[PDB]
Amino acid sequence: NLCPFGEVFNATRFASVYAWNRKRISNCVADYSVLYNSASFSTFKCYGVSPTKLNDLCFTNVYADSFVIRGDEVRQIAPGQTGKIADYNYKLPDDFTGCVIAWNSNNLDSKVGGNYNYLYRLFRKSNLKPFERDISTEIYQAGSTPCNGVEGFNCYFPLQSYGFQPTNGVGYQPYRVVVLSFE
Amino acid sequence: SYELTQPPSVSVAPGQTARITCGGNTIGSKSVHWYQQRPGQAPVLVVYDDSDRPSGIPERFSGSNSGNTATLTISRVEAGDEADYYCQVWDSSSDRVVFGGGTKLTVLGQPKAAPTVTLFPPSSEELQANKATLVCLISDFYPGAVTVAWKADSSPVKAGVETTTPSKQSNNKYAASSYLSLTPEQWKSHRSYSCQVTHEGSTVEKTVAPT
Amino acid sequence: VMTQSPSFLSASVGDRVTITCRASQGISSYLAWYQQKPGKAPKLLIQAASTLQSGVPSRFSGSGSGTEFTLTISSLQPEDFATYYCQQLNSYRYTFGQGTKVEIKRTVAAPSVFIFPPSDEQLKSGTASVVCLLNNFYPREAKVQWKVDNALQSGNSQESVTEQDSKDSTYSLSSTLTLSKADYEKHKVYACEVTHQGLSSPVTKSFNRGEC
Amino acid sequence: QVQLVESGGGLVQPGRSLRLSCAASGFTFDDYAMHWVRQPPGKGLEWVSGVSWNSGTIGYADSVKGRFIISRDNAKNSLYLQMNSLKAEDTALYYCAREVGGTFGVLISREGGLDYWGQGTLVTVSSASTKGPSVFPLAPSSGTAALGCLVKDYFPEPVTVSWNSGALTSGVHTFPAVLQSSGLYSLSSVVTVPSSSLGTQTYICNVNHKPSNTKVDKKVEPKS
Amino acid sequence: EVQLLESGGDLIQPGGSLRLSCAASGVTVSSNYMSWVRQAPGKGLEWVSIIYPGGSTFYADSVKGRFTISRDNSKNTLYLQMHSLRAEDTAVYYCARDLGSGDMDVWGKGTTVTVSSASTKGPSVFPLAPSSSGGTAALGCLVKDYFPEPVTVSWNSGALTSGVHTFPAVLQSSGLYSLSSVVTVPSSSLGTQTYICNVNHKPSNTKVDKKVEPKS
Ligand SMILES: *[C@@H]1O[C@H](CO)[C@@H](O)[C@H](O)[C@H]1NC(C)=O
Ligand code: NA
Repeated sequence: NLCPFGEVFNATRFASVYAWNRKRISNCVADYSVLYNSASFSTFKCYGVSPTKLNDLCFTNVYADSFVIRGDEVRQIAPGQTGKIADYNYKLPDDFTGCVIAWNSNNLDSKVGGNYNYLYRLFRKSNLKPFERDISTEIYQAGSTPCNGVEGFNCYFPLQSYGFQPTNGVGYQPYRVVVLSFE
Repeated sequence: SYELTQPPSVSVAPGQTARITCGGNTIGSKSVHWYQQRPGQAPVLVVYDDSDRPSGIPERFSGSNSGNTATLTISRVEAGDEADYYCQVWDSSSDRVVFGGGTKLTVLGQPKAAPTVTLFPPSSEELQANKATLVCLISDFYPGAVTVAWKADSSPVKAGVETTTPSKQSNNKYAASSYLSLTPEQWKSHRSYSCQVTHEGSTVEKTVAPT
Repeated sequence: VMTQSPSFLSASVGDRVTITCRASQGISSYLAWYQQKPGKAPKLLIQAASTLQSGVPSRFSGSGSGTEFTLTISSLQPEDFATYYCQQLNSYRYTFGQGTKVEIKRTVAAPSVFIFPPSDEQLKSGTASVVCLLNNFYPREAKVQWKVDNALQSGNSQESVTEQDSKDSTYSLSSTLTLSKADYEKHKVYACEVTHQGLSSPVTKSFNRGEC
Repeated sequence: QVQLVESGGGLVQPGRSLRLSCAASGFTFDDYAMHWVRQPPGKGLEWVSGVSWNSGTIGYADSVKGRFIISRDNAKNSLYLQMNSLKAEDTALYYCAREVGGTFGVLISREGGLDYWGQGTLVTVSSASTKGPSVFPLAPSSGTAALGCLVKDYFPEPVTVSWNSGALTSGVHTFPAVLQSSGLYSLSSVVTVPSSSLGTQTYICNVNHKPSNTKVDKKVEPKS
Repeated sequence: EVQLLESGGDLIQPGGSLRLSCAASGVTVSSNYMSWVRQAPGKGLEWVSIIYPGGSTFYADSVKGRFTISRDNSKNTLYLQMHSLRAEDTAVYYCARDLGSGDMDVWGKGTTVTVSSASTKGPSVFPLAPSSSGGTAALGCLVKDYFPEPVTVSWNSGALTSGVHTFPAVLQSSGLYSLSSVVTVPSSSLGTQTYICNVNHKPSNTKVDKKVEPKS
């Protein structure tokens, strides 16, 4: 049959970037023509493969990673990039073989009062490995003395909310990202 | 903040049909789901999407949804149907799953059962630790209302008494337990201690003695 | 580019001050306010445009969202007179504002003008420096015009101003007319004309070369 | 074949944190939405939060918004609920349930409802101190004879009582716990056994108090 | 307590190189967002560089390719490597702890960096003799032709502080600084009390005491 690409892209809601979701896609015929012939995508870069020339290629597994970040932070979803998203949330390998798809979702993920469903990781001791996922909520110890799970000075919660408002600029508006991986 | 309102209590005789309403603003525009919860158990879905039943649910349970009032209709009420019932919808405006206040369904016409009292003296291990506790256990009675009174020899005792509130058993009957904390010198001074259990005017009394 | 206004601001002790910080586009609520006194490090006041940092007195109030943000001091205090900066948060640039200097507002005071001829020790070196002093005045706007034989001199004089005095909130100015020995000896009358708000007319201090 | 194991609950001081976990087994986890619903003792059901098949956070209760953070890991068939700045009104039995239907389902379905439900893990928000219970044998005094165990002075809830490592279930009745004026709970469980069976089969009650790491197996036998 | 102590500021020729330190106490450098922020003489604040707790570094466009930020975990010290220095890099350099969002709550006292090709020279101290002053007298000292900043001026070895106005230095067209320090004294103490200004220029090891007397 056909691959469930419509479930991931046209999903009702997307995950936070720190808790980025992964759906394994296999045992199906992928019709990539639905994707690269769509004028609704704002960002569409492929690394190591040509977009139009994928219907004649086969792969053992295809992974779809979805989340939501700021518009300014979309540039970090690329090999060899640095920043809070690439370092502490979603890291792509330097030898990444896949495509990155993103589109503006201010009409869906932004709330007037302030959304609470989309978060990002702010503090972490070290950069993530490629395709690593860290959903831990341990109190980040920034000072010399320990925190024993209590907030305060030099004891900050490692996650921070975006608070997408519709009046924000396009750089601060939410963008739904879907990363396709091949092997 | 969408809010659901269910009647707090509903009483139905055995063999009749029960109606449990679930009010809300344009609730007919939303899919309504009903859940049963027995005492001490986890909730179980019985009705979903206004009027659908999962596998294993008897055809006696039915649901309707129209306008501003969804209704759970259960026909041929058995004594086992006595439990709690919550309705739930999806509030797309506030992005929040909302439950109702709950409706305690009580089946009338259940025979009045006498309480079974069991009284244990202080164990020899507890007495060696300079403590003494009398355990009075009340089970298999109906309705769930009982007055407990302790007695030293023939005089009452009010200090050091702790008593549970009646809790419904699995057989729709009720149970409770009272505790009398004493010192090892008070337990051995009096000739006996009694646990009096009053229920519907009737009083069942059990007595224990030292050694 | 962070456009902050005004550059300078005069207020009194106990007033309500409003400082404006405008961004070229919407930055939501990502803005911080700093307070820096002369010779000291900046001090964080409010983060996230409306969260007073712990310890800062309740006078400092931060508000604003979108493209216009304001720092409001409910009751100004003697220790509040400093320079205030706004910074864009959660940006790759970490852009700062130009700064708003809050100064004290007192009664107008005219400067005590003094003029100093170049010493005999300096004339032995081949250079003559004439010094004009404007002592303890307010406000800071003052004009010092050098006159040599009634000829207005421009292009050979520099001046410097002190900060507001910690006691009387006055400024002082020093102007130096730098000539050489021969150019200094070709003329006779050396004067600096001072115009200030506290003066009913431009006052002039003068001396004649060679005369005591 | 479809169960939802929950852990992480226990006693927590007011203001601290606590992370709950819900393990799924016997069904494709990355296909259904998962929810947390809590229930204070004697009170009704209150929906806490949920998360879709693609780990999308889907709202919060107004009293928990900003303090609770829910997430899921489809690789481990598990669901998590981080709870910060806990208050006494958070003391409740937290359930974990799956939802059939659409919106947050893997496809465009309707609304199947909360299908299977876990047994729940109890979270107690109090500044009091944990205390292990004291177990005493309730010796039978001489048809049928009644014997049991007294689980005296413990905190917090709950305690589990079995008999003969669960091999004895018939005639057993475990009573609810009191809440003594000292602030400690006391519980008792009774078994009914025939009078002519005391010398044959031994009876041992198995009391387990996880919040204090207390597991006691007491040998009940006739006295004197 | 919590403090950041930076050092290494010095006078350097354009094109040269310099390394600034920032020892920390009460805050772990490796676990925080650490930034360098400079402030040119009389100008506003300018963010220079930042190093994330994970190791990532970011620089401003004015210093990109010339500045390098780094840290030593064992010494709990932040560094700022500077090469190919320019005149516009002259500023007071602070190290600050960023709370992640951009806000810096902990600051140092700052170290001063001056980039200029000019050579070091001690100042000449000329007297500003008092004449007729009105109701009170006014004399001073002219500290002229020195480089670089700064110079310290005291009167009567510190015994005279009331009425002292030491003015900021001006950069003359010759590239040498020059300031003046004046003080107002009563006209009756002119012929009784001795007034001597004490100028110190550490870059040239110059210490000059100039006796200012009324001109006859
Ligand atoms: C998403 O749905 C729209 C219609 O609602 C359709 O036109 C589009 O092709 C879909 N995209 C994907 C990736 O399924
Ligand atoms: Na922050």
